[PDB]
Amino acid sequence: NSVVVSVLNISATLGSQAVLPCKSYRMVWTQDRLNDRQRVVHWDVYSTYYGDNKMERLCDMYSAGDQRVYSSYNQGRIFMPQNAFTDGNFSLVIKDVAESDGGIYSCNLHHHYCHLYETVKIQLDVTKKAKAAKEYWDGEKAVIVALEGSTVMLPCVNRNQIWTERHSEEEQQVVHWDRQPPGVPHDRADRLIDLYASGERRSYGPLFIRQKMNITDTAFALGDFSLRISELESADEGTYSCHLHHHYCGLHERRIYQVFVTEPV
Amino acid sequence: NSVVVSVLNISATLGSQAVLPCKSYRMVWTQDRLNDRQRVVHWDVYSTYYGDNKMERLCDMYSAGDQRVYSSYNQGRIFMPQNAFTDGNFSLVIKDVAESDGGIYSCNLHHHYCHLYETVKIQLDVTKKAKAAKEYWDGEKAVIVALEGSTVMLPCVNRNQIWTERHSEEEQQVVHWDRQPPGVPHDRADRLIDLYASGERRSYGPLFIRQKMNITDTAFALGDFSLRISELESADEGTYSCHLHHHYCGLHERRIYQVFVTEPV
Amino acid sequence: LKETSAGYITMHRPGPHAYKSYLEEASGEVYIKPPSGKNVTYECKCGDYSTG
Repeated sequence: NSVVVSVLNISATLGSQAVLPCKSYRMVWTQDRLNDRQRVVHWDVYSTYYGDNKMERLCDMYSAGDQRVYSSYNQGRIFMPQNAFTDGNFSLVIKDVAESDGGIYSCNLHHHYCHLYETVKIQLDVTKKAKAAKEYWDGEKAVIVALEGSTVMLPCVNRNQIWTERHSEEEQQVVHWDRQPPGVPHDRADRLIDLYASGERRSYGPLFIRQKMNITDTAFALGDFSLRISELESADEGTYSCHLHHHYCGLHERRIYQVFVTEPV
Repeated sequence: NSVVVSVLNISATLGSQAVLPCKSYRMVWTQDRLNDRQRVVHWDVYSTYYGDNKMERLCDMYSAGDQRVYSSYNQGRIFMPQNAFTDGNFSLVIKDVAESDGGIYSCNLHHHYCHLYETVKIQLDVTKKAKAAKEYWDGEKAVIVALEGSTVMLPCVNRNQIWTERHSEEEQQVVHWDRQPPGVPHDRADRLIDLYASGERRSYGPLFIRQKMNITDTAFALGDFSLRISELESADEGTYSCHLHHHYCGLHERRIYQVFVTEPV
Repeated sequence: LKETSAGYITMHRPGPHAYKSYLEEASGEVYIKPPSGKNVTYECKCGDYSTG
């Protein structure tokens, strides 16, 4: 079931042209014949202890890939359970912690195809005395304190269906432009036009209105599903709905526009 | 599609008996339980150089058989490519040609089951000087001139579907006696009787007319498909057609008789 | 998934084709009966490579 992104009242004028801007560059479909089928996660530390005070990437996991350590030392020190890729527990383990190792950690997720990314922030500290070695939660971040050289764990788990493995067949991202007939309540529209990720478009109703219902030929690619209705008629009067669903990314959204034909004034 | 062998006007007299002689001893069906399934080709030279001036058979190929040379010398001299049996290029090769070898050659094909045979004639000559060694075509025969002892080739190819291998299941030779009803144009007849090579006969219409429509019980064997119509009636008036087809031999023929009932005079 | 990003297969126009039903030879003289409503070409070599 989709979720109403927004509801807008459209004062469409008879004879003139009206535009429904339903679109999202996030919904953009990959143009190359090889649509991205991989996702990446990584860990990066920003330790101000370094005079360079830059952010350095400890390691990164690639979907269906092989674990690869950026440097020559984090191997053994950094443990990223391979099976956890299915579990989603993208946690990090340090064997020994030095005074130069404490700082700011960040676990980041990136996905090119879905164009969805996330970041979570954590703090690590090291002390010579275990008396002050105690974790605490700051709401916006977590602070870890542990003895020098002691094994420590940093949790990064999202528990999301998209980020866990699901080799589902890539259902075409359905897009539906459906207009409620005149004097009809919402959710009772008949599909004016249907758009598939493959680029095929299914037209409904008269062909002349579809031609005047200008839609960019690259809408399935660019995602510009905005509906441009020209030579407005009383028949076109009624609410419009722009539904989008992406099974692979799992997105489901709908935009409702109260399109009423108004005579020129 | 059959071919009209001949068209004859039959002045059948009412009450009397009329005979349609549609038949062919070539169409005769083999009586023995083992119908011949083999065909033969051979080469034979008639060299007048011999004082005996007889025709002697160089060699012969039997379908599904083994190459066999009549004499003890032509082996090696005579080459009949086995694969050519499928190609149909029943050509002959001589390694060395002597003054006593030149003469008249003949390539002959015989088939017992289909009872079809063919012969093609060629001339061979040998000279001591290659200057006069040149083939020529006389329309009714071909003359070959070559140096003594030189390898020579004589072509015998028919390029016929019957003479090339086709292990088709032996479809019964269909015979159809079909009479055009009174006042009906040709090619609109209804089968009066059907005859199969196996000897089974399918009767159509009244049984009394079939009994009076005397046909020799051995017609499928002897091939005497001639139709003897007795006690002629006005209903029998109309054109008669005798169709024969042999799938194995590929024959297809039809005989049309303009049978009109005429009152006695 | 129907979408593919590997391989490459050629594609070109076809050559000529042959049939018997176009030509009928029940009689001594030649007869050609092309299917109704279809352009057809024919070739013969006796004397010259004559086509119609």
